[PDB]
Amino acid sequence: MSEESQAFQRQLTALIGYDVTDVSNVHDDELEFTRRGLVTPRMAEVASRDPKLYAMHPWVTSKPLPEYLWKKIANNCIFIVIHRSTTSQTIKVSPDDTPGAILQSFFTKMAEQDFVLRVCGRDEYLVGETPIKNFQWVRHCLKNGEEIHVVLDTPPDPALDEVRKEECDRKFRVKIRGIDIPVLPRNTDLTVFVEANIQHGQQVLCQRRTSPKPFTEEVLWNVWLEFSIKIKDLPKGALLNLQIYCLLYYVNLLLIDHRFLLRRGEYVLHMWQISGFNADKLTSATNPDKENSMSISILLDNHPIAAEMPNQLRKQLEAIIATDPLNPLTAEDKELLWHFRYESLKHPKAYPKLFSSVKWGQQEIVAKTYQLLARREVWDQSALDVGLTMQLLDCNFSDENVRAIAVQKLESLEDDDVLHYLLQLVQAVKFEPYHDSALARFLLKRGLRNKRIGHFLFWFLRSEIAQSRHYQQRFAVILEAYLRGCGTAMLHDFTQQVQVIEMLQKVTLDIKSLSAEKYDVSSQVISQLKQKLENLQNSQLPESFRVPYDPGLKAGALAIEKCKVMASKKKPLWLEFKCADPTALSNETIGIIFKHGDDLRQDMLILQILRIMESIWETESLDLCLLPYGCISTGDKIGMIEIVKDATTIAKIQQSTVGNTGAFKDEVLNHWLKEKSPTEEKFQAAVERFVYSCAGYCVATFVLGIGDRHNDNIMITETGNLFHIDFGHERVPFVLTPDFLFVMGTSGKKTSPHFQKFQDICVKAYLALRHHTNLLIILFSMMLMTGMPQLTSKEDIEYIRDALTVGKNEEDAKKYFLDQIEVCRDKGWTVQFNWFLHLV
Ligand SMILES: CN(C)c1nc2ccccc2n1-c1nc(N2CCOCC2)c2nc(CN3CCC(C(C)(C)O)CC3)n(C)c2n1
Repeated sequence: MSEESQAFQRQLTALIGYDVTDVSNVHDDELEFTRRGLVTPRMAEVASRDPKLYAMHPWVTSKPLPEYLWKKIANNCIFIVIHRSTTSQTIKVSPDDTPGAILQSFFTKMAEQDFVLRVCGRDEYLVGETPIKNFQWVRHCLKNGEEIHVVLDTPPDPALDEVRKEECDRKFRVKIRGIDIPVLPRNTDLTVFVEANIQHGQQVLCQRRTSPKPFTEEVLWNVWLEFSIKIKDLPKGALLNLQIYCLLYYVNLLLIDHRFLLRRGEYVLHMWQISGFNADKLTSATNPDKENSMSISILLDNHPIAAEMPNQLRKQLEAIIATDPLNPLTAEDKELLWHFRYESLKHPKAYPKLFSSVKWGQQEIVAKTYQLLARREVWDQSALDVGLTMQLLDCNFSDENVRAIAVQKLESLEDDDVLHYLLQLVQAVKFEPYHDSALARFLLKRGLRNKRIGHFLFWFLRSEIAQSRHYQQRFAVILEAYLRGCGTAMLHDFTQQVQVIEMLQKVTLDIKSLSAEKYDVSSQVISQLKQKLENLQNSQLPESFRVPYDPGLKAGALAIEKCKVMASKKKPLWLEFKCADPTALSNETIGIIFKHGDDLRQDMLILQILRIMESIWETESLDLCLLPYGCISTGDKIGMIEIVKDATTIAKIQQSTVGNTGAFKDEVLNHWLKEKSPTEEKFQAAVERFVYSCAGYCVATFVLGIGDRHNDNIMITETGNLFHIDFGHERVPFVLTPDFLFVMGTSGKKTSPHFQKFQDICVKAYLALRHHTNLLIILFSMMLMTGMPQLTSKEDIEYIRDALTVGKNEEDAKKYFLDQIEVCRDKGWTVQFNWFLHLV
């Protein structure tokens, strides 16, 4: 290859954080096959993208303006402040006017046609034929009561986005030779056997075990395990799952490879150890630590191509379909869906149940299933249902044709909605049997098609590549595919970002292992901090970089005087940058907190579900005033977090008035709000914001089953906006403490106008969510699988069914939630006080 060609690939590696030309852990060529296979989709999308629009990446939505944002326009007139040449002028614009038309009524109001409208201080643009009201930035301004400020400048040059050119009827059987681990303690004596499963979509087709034996550094069987199922009957994407029990180790092996070939030969598989069920148990990858890991040795020696329902049965069938996603299917249930297959096809909500009713261990039956998909008319014409689509992409479906129809239905998503679900789609890639998938190809295209999506795709993929041995190989290949298509402008941006984040990660760890647990910091700890940051500033760190959680904002130089270390346990950095954009309205800095560590992946998963819950309320015209702060995971137990300005912790508001207890005063919160309000009109508005945002997080947390939290984890702004934080960690349903209630004008057993408004808001919010029950359930279950440790599929998930009061009616549901509120009144400060004792 060329001298430049190798330096480029070395640049890719630095961005990816994994070398995809490095073949150290693989038993086949699938990863290299997939690199080639992604070239066409990549190239297809680069070719179809408009250079101008790709360069300006307008952030837009086809959804209608909510009632709460219509009420903020009372004259049918929106005001845009344009800035040019040190002179600024307000202008009256109609909500239906396009950017090109308002620019028209600009040059008119004077008494050359190549200027674009950019937001001041941000990398946002208003352009294309869209109504100004359909621009996100505009809607964001109307919601927070912000004036819309826009500067007139030159469109960014599409030249900068340029892309470099490309250069048997036999029963299946497996011999278990044995298992070898380099070392073991002595011991104590225990017993070990091997369990071989044939798995397709977590359904077990066949199972065979070995005879238990004494656990020693090498254990031999050399026995053939003959299964019932025939070689010809193996479905594509079926896993041979090998597990050792005493459950200690597991490893997976794809039985049919990426070329449709049956797997054959000797295999020495290095397995994964269980930590003293989860998407990591599905992985076809083998443990990269080849020296210290348990391994299993097996042998494979053994090609594909190439009447109306009666009424009472119809009701049982419909009852099946009505149930939630995670309700289990009996055998009779399954046989009903399968026999009545043609009826089931007329009910898009039955697709997940019907496809779990397929016997995938039988080739004739799989064959029928494909014929069934052949007439897709009803599925193709149906309204897009995201939660339904999401069910076909989870761990219960390994068939590429089933999964592909889900992806077909994704194709109709506007960028706005792809952002909403991006994180969850990226995680779903883990459930893909093969590295090259319709879903993987769909993430590629959407990312290549739009810079905002592309930006987040990059960080989502990079997070997993950095902390996951299970999926990093497959993600790294998809990221490389993305990077070769995004343009050199974006390659440059990413390169600037990565250099900064890694340097600051180095520092984050270097301070953390200069410090202990308060006690505590410490002038010395803060001196070493500034010292290290001084060495980076000069020299050398990048002049500027995009903020990974807010790609609109460009960060400038550190402000080293305001940087510091946080008094907490984990000793996170508090960093502040100047904004690099000189057209920015204010002088405010950009705060960022670097933390090691909790798991910031759990925070990302929750914040995303939180933004989903918001959009659900937006369709019903509800505004619960949530605050999903930017949070990105960088590496194992490490990442960045957006600093929310003028915000404090509820705990810190109690210890200002009181000290290092623990003795919680009811009036404190309300005094803090009043003290922090410049006028009384802003304090009333703040009490209003706190009623909605409190109602918002009570309902949201109760459903996600995270409702029981310490006051250190809750925050509030000076404008009254309450928000939960740190999601990577007697009882209570959620947190409504006497101090929250006091702000609502309630001391226990007393109702008030603000507290009645609260209950009313909670119920409306809660009942709106219940209409989305399937969606929330699938999202929730996916989060557990992809984001938490090994959990119980059966009991942990079940919480949210109770939380969402499945099967009940809006009357019982309204009662149920109201009771929960009462439970919080009766507990008062008791759970809170106990949390304080558990961290003392
Ligand atoms: C462990 N802590 C640091 C933490 N983990 C988090 C995980 C996810 C999200 C947030 C997490 N925080 C977190 N995130 C804070 N963010 C500031 C407001 O946006 C959001 C970020 C935060 N803030 C305080 C208290 N805080 C009081 C005011 C102080 C100052 C006067 C300089 O403004 C500065 C220090 N704690 C204890 C905080 N923990």
